[PDB]
Amino acid sequence: KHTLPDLPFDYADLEPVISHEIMQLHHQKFHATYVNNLNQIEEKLHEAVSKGNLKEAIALQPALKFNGGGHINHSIFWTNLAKDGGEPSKELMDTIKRDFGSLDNLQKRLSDITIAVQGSGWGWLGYCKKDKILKIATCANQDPLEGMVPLFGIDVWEHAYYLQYKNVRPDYVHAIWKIANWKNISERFANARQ
Amino acid sequence: KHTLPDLPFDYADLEPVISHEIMQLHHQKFHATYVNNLNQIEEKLHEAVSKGNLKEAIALQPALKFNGGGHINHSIFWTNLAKDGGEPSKELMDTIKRDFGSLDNLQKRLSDITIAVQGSGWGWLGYCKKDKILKIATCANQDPLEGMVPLFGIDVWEHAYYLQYKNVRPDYVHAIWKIANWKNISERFANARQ
Amino acid sequence: KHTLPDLPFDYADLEPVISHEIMQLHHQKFHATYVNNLNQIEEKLHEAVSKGNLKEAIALQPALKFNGGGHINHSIFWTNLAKDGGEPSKELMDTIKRDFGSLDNLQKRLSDITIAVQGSGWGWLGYCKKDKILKIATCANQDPLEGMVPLFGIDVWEHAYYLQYKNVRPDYVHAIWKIANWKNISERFANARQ
Amino acid sequence: KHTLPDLPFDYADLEPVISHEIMQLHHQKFHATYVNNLNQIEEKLHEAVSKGNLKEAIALQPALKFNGGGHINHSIFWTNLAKDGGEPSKELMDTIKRDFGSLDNLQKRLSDITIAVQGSGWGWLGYCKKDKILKIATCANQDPLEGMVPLFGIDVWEHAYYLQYKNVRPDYVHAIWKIANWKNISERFANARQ
Ligand SMILES: [Mn+2]
Ligand SMILES: [Mn+2]
Ligand SMILES: [Mn+2]
Ligand SMILES: [Mn+2]
Repeated sequence: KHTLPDLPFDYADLEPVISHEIMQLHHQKFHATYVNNLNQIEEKLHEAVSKGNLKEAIALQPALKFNGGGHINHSIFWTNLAKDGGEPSKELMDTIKRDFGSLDNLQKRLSDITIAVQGSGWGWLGYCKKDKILKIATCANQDPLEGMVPLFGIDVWEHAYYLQYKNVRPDYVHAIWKIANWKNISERFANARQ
Repeated sequence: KHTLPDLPFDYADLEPVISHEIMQLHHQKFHATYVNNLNQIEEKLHEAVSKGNLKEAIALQPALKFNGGGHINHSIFWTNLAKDGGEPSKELMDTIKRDFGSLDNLQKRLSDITIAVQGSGWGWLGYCKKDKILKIATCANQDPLEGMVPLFGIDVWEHAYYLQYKNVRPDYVHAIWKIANWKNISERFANARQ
Repeated sequence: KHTLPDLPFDYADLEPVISHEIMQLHHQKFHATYVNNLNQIEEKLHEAVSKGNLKEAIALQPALKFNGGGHINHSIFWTNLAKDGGEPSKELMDTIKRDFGSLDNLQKRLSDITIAVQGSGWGWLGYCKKDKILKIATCANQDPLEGMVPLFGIDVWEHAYYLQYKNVRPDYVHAIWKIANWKNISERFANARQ
Repeated sequence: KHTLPDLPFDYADLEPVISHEIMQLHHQKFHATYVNNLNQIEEKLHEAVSKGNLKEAIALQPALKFNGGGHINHSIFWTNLAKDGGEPSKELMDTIKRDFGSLDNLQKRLSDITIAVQGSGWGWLGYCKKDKILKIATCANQDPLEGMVPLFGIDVWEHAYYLQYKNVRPDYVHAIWKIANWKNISERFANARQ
């Protein structure tokens, strides 16, 4: 039902920022496994909720969140990366300046909170429709970003960088900005503002 | 659809251990509200799952756990209380001695962890089917007991005691043993060993 | 050593919004107990740290957070309540309009998140020094507000309202605005902007 | 103050189960960094607790637990691994049989819960002094094992296996039993029983 999306580029297209092997494992092993497990979990949850099997439905929650979140997060991440992703739209850049001062400031602040994640997780730039502002946040494990529309995510599970950067998470978080797909991020921003 | 179970006794039947005013509010307001909200949340979850709306389904998890757990926990709780509880079955008493040394020891150890809950929650005596042993545990808020079969629960949300005992939670926890429905607890134990 | 602050009013001075019986128990039993336990935990933590007993120091963390937070939160809370609160300072009102549109909007939004706390906890209006904006948040149990400067807090532990309002938490949260000490909240805001 | 312990073997001595590069980074980068950060955090905490700077002391908790736990966990882990670690002591084997049925059953059960960790963490065999039984548990991130004496730990942060096993955590968890230092584990068991 839920399916593994093809990448919008080939496995080596993000070198030298992220290696072919990192991408191939990340897509073919991690994302594929989140999808396969999600489909199994979702079927079980459908059954449990329909039947009012309440203990079971509650028991399935951590697995739905983890595999479902895995699918949500990685699907967004692939669209967020490009060999040549361009620059923010004028509208996005103007809003970055409003809410963070400059793109430089945003990159520093998001990189810092992302680097600081204890264990596995994600950093996010998002847009909050209620307060009409850009925000930055982190999520543990595969918890999906909630409370704001996701625009740009940075995966800091060790599987996202270890083969190439080894322990040096900061160099990966800083380098990923080189392959940020600003065309996609800008499109997500435009959609979030409607 | 889920329904509010009738109490197996009248609202004043557990005095002087738990007051009629505590019991009326506990069942007619709290449990009723958990049931009403549970039915609505379960409908929204079924809709999200049916649509394959993964973010929405994941977002409803805390509400299902809280109200579903509220329903599970209070349903067990009413069956666990009696003016004329009796004493543990021979097999439950034998197992209490095997796993805790004595009933006195069990009561002290469960009372202590229950009194120590920070904020709202529950203390439980349960039976672990895998290791075939009795265990004690606490749960936060309305999280249902998982990983073992619930036998006897003690609600330490302030609404369970504040009108009568005020801040003196230990007096309530120590006193609740006088109305532990050992007939029901023994039945739950027998079922857990099947 | 930490000390229980005197209330800046008598126990019945906030009637009919909060009862004298609620106030007496809240300050003389709860806050006093958080202070007494805090002093003992802080002594044990200092001993563990002095000895370099890392496991022991880490093990005391939840108790320090709970009782230390209890002390921090209630200390702020008493200063945040007044029979004659006044109104927001001109600069705080201007900032409320800037960040929430109106005081009415702020009150609704904070009341809503506060009423929604699952279990025990607090709702807060705070000021974020980094982004130089007002924010609203909730905290579980006695966790102190972090990441922003606390301006106004609403305690939704059941002990804060149950004797008077019973299960009807929304009536208490809506009513507390009538005794919000805007003189103190405005002073806290001015200090936060220094 | 706290210091990085030398390994009790050379970096390549656990091949082909764990590679030289994995060990070298794990010790020289991860453990060293936990130690360096711990020392800085512990100094700050000492100051904050002495002075009753309560907000600060509470703020430092997640960092003490993470880096302090990192030091605790890795220090135990190195002693738990050996090229030729021998077999359990007669006393440990007898207790394994009592509490788990067989060593085979223990290995399956601990491997399963360890494999199932969502995100980063550790699996543990420990000994509970109160109930006088072996138990198995998992811990998130670098949280140290609490409530029982640690005997054998299995690190399933991705940095512990990714360079060699890539995504295949189960093969690493299963293979690590080949290099379990049963001499050390047995000594820890003997000490825990006193
Ligand atoms: Mn990933
Ligand atoms: Mn209750
Ligand atoms: Mn309170
Ligand atoms: Mn490690």
